[PDB]
Amino acid sequence: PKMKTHRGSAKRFKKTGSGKLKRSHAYTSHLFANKSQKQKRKLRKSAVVSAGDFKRIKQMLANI
Amino acid sequence: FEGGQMPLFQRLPKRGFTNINRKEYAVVNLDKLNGFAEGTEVTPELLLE
Amino acid sequence: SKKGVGSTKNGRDSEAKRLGAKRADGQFVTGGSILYRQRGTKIYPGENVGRGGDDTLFAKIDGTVKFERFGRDRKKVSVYPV
Amino acid sequence: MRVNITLACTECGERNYISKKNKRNNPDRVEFKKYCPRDKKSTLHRET
RNA sequence: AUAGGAUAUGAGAAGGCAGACCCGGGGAACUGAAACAUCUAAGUACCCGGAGGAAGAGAAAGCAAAUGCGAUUCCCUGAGU
RNA sequence: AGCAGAAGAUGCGGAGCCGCAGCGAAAGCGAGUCUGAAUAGGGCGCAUGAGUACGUGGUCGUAGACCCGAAACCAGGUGAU
RNA sequence: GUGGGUAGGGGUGAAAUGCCAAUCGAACCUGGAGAUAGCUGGUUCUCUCCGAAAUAGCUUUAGGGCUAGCCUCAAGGUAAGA
RNA sequence: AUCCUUGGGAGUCAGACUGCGAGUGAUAAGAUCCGUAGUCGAAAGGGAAACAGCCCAGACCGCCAGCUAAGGUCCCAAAGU
RNA sequence: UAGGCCCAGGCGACUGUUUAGCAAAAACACAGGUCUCUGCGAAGCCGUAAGGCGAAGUAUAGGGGCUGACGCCUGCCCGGU
RNA sequence: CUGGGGCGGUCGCCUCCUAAAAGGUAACGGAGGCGCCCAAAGGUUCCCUCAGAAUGGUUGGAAAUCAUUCGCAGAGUGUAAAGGCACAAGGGAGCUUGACUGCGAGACCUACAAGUCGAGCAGGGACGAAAGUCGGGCUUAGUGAUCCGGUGGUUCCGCAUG
Repeated sequence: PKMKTHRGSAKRFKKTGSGKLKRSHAYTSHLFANKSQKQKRKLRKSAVVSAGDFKRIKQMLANI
Repeated sequence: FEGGQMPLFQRLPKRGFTNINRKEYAVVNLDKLNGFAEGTEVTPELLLE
Repeated sequence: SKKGVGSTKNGRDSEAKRLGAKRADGQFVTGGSILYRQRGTKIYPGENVGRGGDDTLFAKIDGTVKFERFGRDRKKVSVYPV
Repeated sequence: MRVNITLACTECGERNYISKKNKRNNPDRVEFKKYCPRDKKSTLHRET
């Protein structure tokens, strides 16, 4: 039996051209009164998965 | 896993979606077409074989 | 034996937010890097240093970093280029 | 009484902001003017 | 007139077992989800009815969107999409 | 996968897969593409060029997953000599 | 005494959580079952090269774990390192 | 002679004691909880009579070789009544 | 081989029953006292139901609860539930 | 969580001290506070400087007000500690809405998730003659992931085609 894609991570992540996955930031659509827009103009970009936790889910989404 | 801390695939949002139809007109690099010396009639049927 | 008596009323503490000289006296420093975090203006900015919203010190045009004195007991950050 | 209410456009009808304001101290349909990117200029922005 | 009662005829069928495979009716829990109740485990085991050497399905109210294919079944891809 | 082949190599099968180029959610565009009013900036990529198939080992995913062990749970039967 | 019924998320009890084949806050058997175990015990031949930590952020979390922290192998960069 | 990146690969996330600086404590505890340094842990040998943490010092292996450190130099017991 | 008695107390009317295999007791039973439901294809029962207990019974009888011979009694609150 | 557990108390955020002259650095250690408030208590132009004390006075009083010296700050700085502030960031006027769209070279902090500072560019402003400042309150608190639904907008997709 194959390795299942852990699908629920793969709905959240974009595999770039090697890669260095993509992600959109946290805090990003729930509540917008308190967060000022200088915080928000940096959250409306995308983001690249940090090197520490990229260790633990390269085992996870290797079937893309 | 994250011990019991709500892990990193849940602290991060979804980004939908995937198409009902996405077509990938792929691929011809241009210097592949120097496989014809001199050559003409560049068709995918003359490129499949 | 034991009786149960409390309590302590004083256990809480903030997150430790950092200060101090982030660069030294003589550093090459790129544009916009934080020299010295402050609560207020413990040290004033001089040549080619701005002042942040947290009243922090950060260098605009690159070069060396010199900590100075106003006179009599008052410091001053200026940035001199190469 | 402090309620955070958006300040929508009049040139286009477009919300675009959040402001803090008081129900007692500012009971009117309050209006500032700001910058609508879909209207590209200074724009009358009433409360909604 | 019927229920029913009597009589003869049926090389009818009730039982079994290859502890398996295949339909259908019922059908759990433990385990996981790091707790658990949605879910999974799992229509799994187990019980019960069917038989056949196989069973089930099947000749279109089918796929599919072109210059179309033409009953079901099985295998590999499709794809852990 | 299948077809010949001592249940074997091997032959033939291109069906399919990975790579040959990315960028965005996506229409799509393309040594660029997104975000962008922006021939501004910046993110990912290019210039800078190695993959792929099999074999060995370190691993890990799914199965009892390294061995031995719970108390309890559930289904179906036997037992008031 | 004989003969005979009441069957286990039930029976039965002049009631104690008693008794139900020497077993009772849920009888025994066979299976799901190799249930699970963050927990304890065990982990079988030799030599060399290096060689840790018992700290932190978090955590239904404190005798578990996940990133860092320190170790080791390999490849680049080069003299950054002190 | 180390360091930086990069990847494979694990263990530990309960430590103790002594000195120096601290809190709690009663300026109590082989007490608890931090910094700093050592050692132990993972370190054998000699001291301290025996002694995981003090003092000295690092065990590749043999020698019936020599010189020293901590501690000693009447007998036990090597070395100065 | 066949009883030791006699005062004075607490509990429980009594003979009985129970923790087989630690506890026979001041526990439980008990007649009596009550409160309540039920008109009989019944009230409650065991049943998925059929059937049957209740019963070849019929409110002077059944089921449920409380309290426990006998004597004197059983005071007050329907706010809550 | 714990000086066994229970009961008590705390769980998160900001400030101080313990903290050993960078920076962190623990305990059921020692103190306070924080889940807001300001349409101006914001931005800018331009002015001005406190508290207390003494001297004398109107009902005037231990003190409201009013005048003259003192008064480097013993005053304020929204709210509470530390730092800082009179050339003001403290008080008063006027004009205002920058309490700004797209960003962001680069840094700080750190497991990550986060969080913080930003010179500079463009779009249009505000105040100001200009110089120029302005991406909220002197700073540090006043806030919380994801999923799920709703609202405004979408020269996006839409299951044969519309």
